[PDB]
Amino acid sequence: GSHSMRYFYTAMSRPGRGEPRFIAVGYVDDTQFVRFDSDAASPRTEPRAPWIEQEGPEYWDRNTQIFKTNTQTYRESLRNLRGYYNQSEAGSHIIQRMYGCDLGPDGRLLRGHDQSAYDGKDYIALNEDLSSWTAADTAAQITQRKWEAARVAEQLRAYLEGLCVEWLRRYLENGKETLQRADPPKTHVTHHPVSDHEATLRCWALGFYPAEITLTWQRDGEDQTQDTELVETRPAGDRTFQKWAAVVVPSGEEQRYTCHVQHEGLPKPLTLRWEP
Amino acid sequence: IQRTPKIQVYSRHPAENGKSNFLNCYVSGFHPSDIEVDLLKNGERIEKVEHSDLSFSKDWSFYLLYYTEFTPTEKDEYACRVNHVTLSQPKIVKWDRDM
Amino acid sequence: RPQVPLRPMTY
Repeated sequence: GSHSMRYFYTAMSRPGRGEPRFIAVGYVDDTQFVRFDSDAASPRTEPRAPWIEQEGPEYWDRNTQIFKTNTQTYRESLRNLRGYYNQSEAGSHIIQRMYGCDLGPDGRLLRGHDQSAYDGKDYIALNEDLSSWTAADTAAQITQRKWEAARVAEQLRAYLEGLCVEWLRRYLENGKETLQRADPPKTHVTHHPVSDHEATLRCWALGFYPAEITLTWQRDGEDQTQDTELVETRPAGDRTFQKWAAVVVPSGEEQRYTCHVQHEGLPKPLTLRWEP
Repeated sequence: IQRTPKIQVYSRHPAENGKSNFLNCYVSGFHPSDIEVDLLKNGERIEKVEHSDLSFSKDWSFYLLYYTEFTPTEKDEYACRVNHVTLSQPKIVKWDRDM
Repeated sequence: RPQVPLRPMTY
């Protein structure tokens, strides 16, 4: 129902090893559709999803111009932040930026995003009002004054409320057979004895899209959050995702445990038990 | 300042000895982004391993998927060797088909 | 489609 578009920029300095690398990737929901890498033999925006290929040469040339410009801009920004923090020219540092729009299940703009980080720490973020900034420290405050002076917020707001939503809806239509298709998880429970009086119940969810999913174990109807081992949702490599949740239970008490699965693709939440 | 990579080694489809599949090593939650990842077959580095484009999660930590075609068997041992600035020495994670 | 930097806006 709900959909989002997001661009992720990573700019990485590397003194003694050339100018900072700039990488940009674009996603609709959990589907990447473009990439750009300033380190590539011949740097250009490239397609990473079938439905984007139909876009014309104007589209690709415009994207590449933007990312090439960004490559240079982010190199200057890296120099700037090094200075803001009085850091050595010997160190490697990273600026990250993520921005994009969220749509509701009806297609309307839910909210916009634009956040930056430096060395993995929040640095500056456009507020939900799309009009004001939140700066993490006195360094980010300098960036803030700069951006206020250039009326950056006003331009992001125009983008996020306009072009971002328009293009997202276009992509959603062009890729509707996949982007607007929720694949439910294939689920089962496996049993792995660990000792004479304990065994592991592992609840599996496989082949689902999008990545958002809830896997929980209950014992006698009570959530076992603190005793459940929950691995991070991982990509299968075919656009689908995998996840499992495990609990160590007393042997013979297996039937007191139930696994519960919530996923957008499910006509109704699932309850599973180990089936000997 | 820095975050060590989480590592998962697994297959794309359920593992059946003798059938072609894809071996995955998913590194995530790490920072900075520079990372060395190799897929091993019986201790030896596999050639022509591919990987996804660098991206990151809401907490700014990076993630990458490294993958290659492979055909599982009873004896053959597969693993993932990861090196990161946070690691004193490279970390080897063996593929467990139940994980 | 990505956002164009305004003229051309460094941190």
